[PDB]
Amino acid sequence: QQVIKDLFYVVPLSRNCEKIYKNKTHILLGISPFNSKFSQNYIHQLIDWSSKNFKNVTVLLAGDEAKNLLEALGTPTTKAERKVRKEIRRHFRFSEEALRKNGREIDIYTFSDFKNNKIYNEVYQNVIYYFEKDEKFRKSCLAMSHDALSSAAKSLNMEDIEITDNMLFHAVKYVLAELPFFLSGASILGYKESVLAYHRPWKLGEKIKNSEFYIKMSDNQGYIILKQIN
Ligand SMILES: CCCC[C@H](O)CO
Repeated sequence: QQVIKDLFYVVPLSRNCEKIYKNKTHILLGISPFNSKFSQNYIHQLIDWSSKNFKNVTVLLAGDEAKNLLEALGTPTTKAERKVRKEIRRHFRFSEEALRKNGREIDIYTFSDFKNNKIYNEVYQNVIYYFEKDEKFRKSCLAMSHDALSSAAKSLNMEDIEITDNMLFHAVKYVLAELPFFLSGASILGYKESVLAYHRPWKLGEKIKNSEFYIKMSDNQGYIILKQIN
């Protein structure tokens, strides 16, 4: 079906991201936890479209720091850990279904699956260094934390909770743990090049692409926004 091939219109972060996208080497599908967008049918659309368009497809699920999102919203730690595991198992099941249907390898990971990967750890250490040492970079990281907390609360019916600094700093551990895949996902995984794909703009990525930080995306790493249009 060519309806499936055209299921999404692609908006690249940069012209470099567009070239990586048009190379079609690899797409990494970012599945956010505690986000109403990622229903079973949406995850199916993502993988159906990706399987018809890219040579290699990988799905990225949230790792352990996803519990920090729930904690910052009040959830006690063991209930939060339990709900993360249920959320991740749900994402995995829906992702596995669609990949199996497309005759694709079940290439699904969490961002916590790479603690013995040198690329992940070195990029993570760079992210932490500049979070601590560059207030400009820290401010952008905390804004990403705000976005993740706002989206979680709305999807869990908690827009009545004010978002404080200590909430932001607790949740930003989620942001820092996922960012190495924004910056170097292809090199972490072992592909020549890759685009991380998501449905919302990445404003910190726009600043990185404007040369505003010592933090850089890898030359073989891009970011694309997927939109659906009639
Ligand atoms: C599991 C990490 C999700 C990545 C998405 O782009 C949202 O951060």
